[PDB]
Amino acid sequence: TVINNWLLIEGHTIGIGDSIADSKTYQDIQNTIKKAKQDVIEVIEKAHNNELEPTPGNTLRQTFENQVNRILNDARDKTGSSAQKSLSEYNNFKSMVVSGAKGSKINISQVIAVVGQQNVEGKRIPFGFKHRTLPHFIKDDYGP
Amino acid sequence: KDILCRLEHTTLRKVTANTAIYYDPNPQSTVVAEDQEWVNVISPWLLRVELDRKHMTDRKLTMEQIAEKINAGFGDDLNCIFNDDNAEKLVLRIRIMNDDDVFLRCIESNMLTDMTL
Amino acid sequence: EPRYFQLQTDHTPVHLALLDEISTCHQLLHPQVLQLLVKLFETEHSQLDVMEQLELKKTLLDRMVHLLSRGYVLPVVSYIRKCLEKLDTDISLIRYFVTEVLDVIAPPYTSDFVQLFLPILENDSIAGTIPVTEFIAHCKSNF
Amino acid sequence: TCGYKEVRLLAVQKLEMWLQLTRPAQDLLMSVCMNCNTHDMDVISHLIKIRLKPKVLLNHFMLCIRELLSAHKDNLGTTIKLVIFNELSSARNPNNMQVLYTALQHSSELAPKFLAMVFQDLLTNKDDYLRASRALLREIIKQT
Amino acid sequence: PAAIADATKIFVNGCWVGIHKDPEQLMNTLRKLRRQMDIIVSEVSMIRDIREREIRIYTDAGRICRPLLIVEKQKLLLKKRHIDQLKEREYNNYSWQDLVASGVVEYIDTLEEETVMLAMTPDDLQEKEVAYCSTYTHCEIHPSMILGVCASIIPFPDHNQSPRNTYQSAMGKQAMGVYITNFHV
Amino acid sequence: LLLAALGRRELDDRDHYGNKRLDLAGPLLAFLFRGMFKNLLKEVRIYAQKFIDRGKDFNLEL
Amino acid sequence: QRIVATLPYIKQEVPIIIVFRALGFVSDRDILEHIIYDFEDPEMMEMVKPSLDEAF
Amino acid sequence: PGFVGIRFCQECNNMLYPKEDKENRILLYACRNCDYQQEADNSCIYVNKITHEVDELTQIIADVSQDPTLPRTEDHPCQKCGHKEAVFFQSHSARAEDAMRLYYVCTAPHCGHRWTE
Ligand SMILES: [Zn+2]
Ligand SMILES: [Zn+2]
Repeated sequence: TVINNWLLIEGHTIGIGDSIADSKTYQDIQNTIKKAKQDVIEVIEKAHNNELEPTPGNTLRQTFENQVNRILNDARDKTGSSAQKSLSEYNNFKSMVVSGAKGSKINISQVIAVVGQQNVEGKRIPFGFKHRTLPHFIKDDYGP
Repeated sequence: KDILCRLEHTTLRKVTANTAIYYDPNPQSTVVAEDQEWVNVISPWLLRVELDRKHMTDRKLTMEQIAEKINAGFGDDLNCIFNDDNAEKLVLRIRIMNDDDVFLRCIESNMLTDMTL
Repeated sequence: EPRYFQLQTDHTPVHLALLDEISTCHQLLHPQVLQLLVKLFETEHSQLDVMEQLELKKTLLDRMVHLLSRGYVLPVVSYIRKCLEKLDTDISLIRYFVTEVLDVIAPPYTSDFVQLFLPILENDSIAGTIPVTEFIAHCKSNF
Repeated sequence: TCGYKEVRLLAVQKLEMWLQLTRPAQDLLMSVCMNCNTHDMDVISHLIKIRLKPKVLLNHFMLCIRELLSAHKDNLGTTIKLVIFNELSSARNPNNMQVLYTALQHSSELAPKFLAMVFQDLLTNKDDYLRASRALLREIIKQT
Repeated sequence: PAAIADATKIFVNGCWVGIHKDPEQLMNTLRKLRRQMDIIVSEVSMIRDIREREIRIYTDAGRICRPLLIVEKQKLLLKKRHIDQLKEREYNNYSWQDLVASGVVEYIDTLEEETVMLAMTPDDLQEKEVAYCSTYTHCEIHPSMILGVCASIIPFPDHNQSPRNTYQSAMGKQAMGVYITNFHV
Repeated sequence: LLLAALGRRELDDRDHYGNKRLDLAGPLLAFLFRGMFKNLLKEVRIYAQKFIDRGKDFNLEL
Repeated sequence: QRIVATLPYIKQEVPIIIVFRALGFVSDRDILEHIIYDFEDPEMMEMVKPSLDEAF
Repeated sequence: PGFVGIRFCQECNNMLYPKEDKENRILLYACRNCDYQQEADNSCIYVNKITHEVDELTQIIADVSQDPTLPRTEDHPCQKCGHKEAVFFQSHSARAEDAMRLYYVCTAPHCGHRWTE
């Protein structure tokens, strides 16, 4: 009762302005995503030129998938941290997260920085077509 | 890793590179032309298996253990010989000590599937 | 910086080769090289596979072997002695260090190097598994 | 390798399908135009309207079609009548506006009178054809 | 049977009807016949498996297909004249069927979509960049066409989490409005 | 089957919509019409067999 | 690794070479020419060894 | 060694089965439904490539150069004919979802040369 009737004075909202970041944070997110895509391209090139030595305990496919997932997870974590550092005290996503009432830091990172990797049964999106995820890609495309 | 190899199940399915049956009625002149004086040291049919270095050295196995396991599992009916540890060609030859072709096929299936090194 | 070796695909990182060239060109930077190498060797990388951690330790130990071959001998063997008994490092790493050292060194040897390298080769967890016979024969006949 | 001397045609469809053999197609079309210039409009007027497909590749053939339409008299009158009657049979090709443009480009009191006669014949036919004639006139005006 | 190995098997509605020794020009001819509304109707699926030599032609019912623009030499076959004719759709009686009969759009089903190199937008058809591909065969008419009736009501559905789009597709069937104009009778 | 065992051909996907057909109103009503026309013919046999044992002609409307 | 055929309105599984000989091809060149189109591939010949052996 | 195929009878044209005779010490290929026998040109009665490192370049046909869904490179010219454009792809065999080795096919229709970088 006391907290609701004080909230009548203080108020609590959420809107578009809580979902945006400044231009510097957007440049950091885009730089991290570009760096990650370049790293995945380099790992693809290394596996394609047979310069990728497999890790012990798994074949070339599993070590390539592990390297790609490591790069994409590192990108997701870095972009999430960069989005979290841009939040002000007045941010309402942060207000609901750090009160524990609703949401998480992952939700803020997905709204602001990057949604991330979509998974089906613990792996990336499978080649439902003939060596393609969709007909808009080339065959044997293992990129992000 | 030594205990891991002592625990993990290993047959010839996971250690040989390719197996082949030939016809060698005269062991003094073998059809593969690979050290017939070693072949000097009874059925005309032989079972010739070939191993690979990587799977042999992963389990740290040697041909003496495999040959003794073959002899223990099959009695005196099978004669196994082995050489070329330093010649980069991992070969064991198995003959029959006294229609035989189906028997070699059956014992080859048994060696590759149903006996444990 | 954490999550660096996790993002390295090659067997040996290029910066470790930069350390190798630093040790090759100059000898005054050898304590700094060894300090960085023991900092990385003592670091636990929980984000890597256990075999990936083991081969990373082997790579750092290869850099240590190069540092030993470039004249900075006694502190490296002292660190391996420290790692053997009063530290819980992998005995396979110590055996790999002994194998790498004994494949590049030839007689004669000094008294200090023999006195510092003999106890790690007679620790009952190294000598039995692990040429080394020529080295122990030379150490027995000379020292 | 001959012109006319038959009732139906077989090399017209072969040269049309083989066109993308493009050099002999022009020679075959020129031979057919020279044979039909003397005119024999009972079957050589509807079968002469071969289905085209290339515009940029067959711009030279479209230009030579203007010389093929210069035979005049019956060879132009029956061709214009067939081109007018082709609109009632769902002429879904480039021969409904570009082929009629060659007659329109050579409208030296020939295409106008023939078009007026075709409009009078269409009006004298069954009803619900004034909209088709108006659409054809609008398309001829906008295309030319 | 010695000629089977080099030639391409041809299946019509799953029935092996023979072999062809020149499958590329045969598939070009079959495509040219289908684009021109010839004896091959527009809903006939013609799939050429290239890695293993087969050509499958499907004619039966039940095949789910969608229209796609046709891309040749990194250029749309759809030109400004088709759009200009479609603008006065009720005037010159130019329709969707005339757009199909012009060889501009064609219906690609799922099996034929395996063999289709497809552009999402005509902005993918630019040779100035590396362009990621230069052998595009088809283009999307619009990428939003993948949604159904209920999902097309969602404004900005690409800015929502996907289960919320699913929930809205469920609850748009429960909304109140005027369900039909003749509800009085 | 051999190419699948050799591995030269990938195994077929059951959920691939190229391997699936949609039975619309037409095919479903055609299946029903096949069953019911077979039934209608069957009682035409029944009626004609009942009326042919007496040697009398039978009306098709009946 | 024998190849078998499950037939409609037959309860028990039927070897494929028996079906091929039942179609009117009493040979092995005919059946294997219908099955294997390339004689320079001996691996398919190895995998059709046991069906012919069981259909002896 | 190498894989052994089917060799066929001459009269009934069935497959020739291997048979052993006790007089000549040579392998015989006897068809056992019309007793036709044949001399054995090879002693390899049966081989089994169990590692089956198959040559994927043999399994690739040159027709895939005109697949529109395959990517292209101008950076790997054809060794046989010098054409710069070539398609590339990975192997699709069941034994090859453990490597990402590229296989190239020349785009030029005359040669269709396939290789591996
Ligand atoms: Zn025979
Ligand atoms: Zn070439």
